[PDB]
Amino acid sequence: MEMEKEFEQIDKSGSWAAIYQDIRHEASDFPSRVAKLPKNKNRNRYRDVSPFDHSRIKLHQEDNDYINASLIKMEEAQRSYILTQGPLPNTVGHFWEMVWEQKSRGVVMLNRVMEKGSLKCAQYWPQKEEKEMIFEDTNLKLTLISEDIKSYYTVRQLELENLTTQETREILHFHYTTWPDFGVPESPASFLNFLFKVRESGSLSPEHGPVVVHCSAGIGRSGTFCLADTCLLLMDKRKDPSSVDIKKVLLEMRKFRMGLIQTADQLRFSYLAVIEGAKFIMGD
Ligand SMILES: O=C1NC[C@H]2CCN(C(=O)c3ccccc3)CC[C@H]12
Repeated sequence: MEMEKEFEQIDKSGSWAAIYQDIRHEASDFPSRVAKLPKNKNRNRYRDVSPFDHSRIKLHQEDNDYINASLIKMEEAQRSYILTQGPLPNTVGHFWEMVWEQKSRGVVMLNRVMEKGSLKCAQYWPQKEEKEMIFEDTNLKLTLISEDIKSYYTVRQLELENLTTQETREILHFHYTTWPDFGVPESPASFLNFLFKVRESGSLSPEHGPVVVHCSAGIGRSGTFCLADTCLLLMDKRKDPSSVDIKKVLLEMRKFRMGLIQTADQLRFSYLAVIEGAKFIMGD
């Protein structure tokens, strides 16, 4: 069923809450035993948001390999994503270790450091060229190279150095700065413009490790970004773009990380983004 008609039918009936609860009921439940070990309590931002054991990213160290991060592998779309929480004061070194080890070219940030008057993630990148950051626990150095500030997002060029080998890499930081403190954006136009900027950079392409995507918990805004990207890629690849079922793609992605899309309003916004984005994909 053409999702644009499915959309008007749900809107006219006001059943968004009912559709959303159906997804919550059918979603996968896999063990997260490593996340719940007592040694890992200060590595989790939220007690109710944990990576499944089968899909968690492992750090390459013998001490403790744990980070709150999941590999989402989309087989038909041929895209992979790492979804993670906003870094904590004691996990900023782990965060950059993961980016290094997974060979990522792009970090996508969908939150502000402070929202609703509270801290939603650590200040984990340098704000001035001449004041670099050193992560002594993981042996990494991070330098700000350049910053491009736009009305709805900022792009930063960063240099990550493995101090152990003196190898250096250029990491692109894509920061969406205008998601409102409450609710979802009224129009998906600026979110789709942002998605297209990340794509145009190479950060989502198979020649690089998976993009790292985060918000505060790494399930709500982060879920909206990967769901919209994968649905638009499937509409490009298939003979019948009308066969793409956003609810079935979301349930496939929930096999790899719990809780993706946190509200009925985030679910409606995801439909709007895919419907408006398709009017490019189909030749405009
Ligand atoms: O695998 C990688 N992950 C982070 C990357 C760090 C910096 N690199 C580049 O900016 C680059 C140059 C030419 C062609 C394509 C990419 C090289 C590839 C590295």
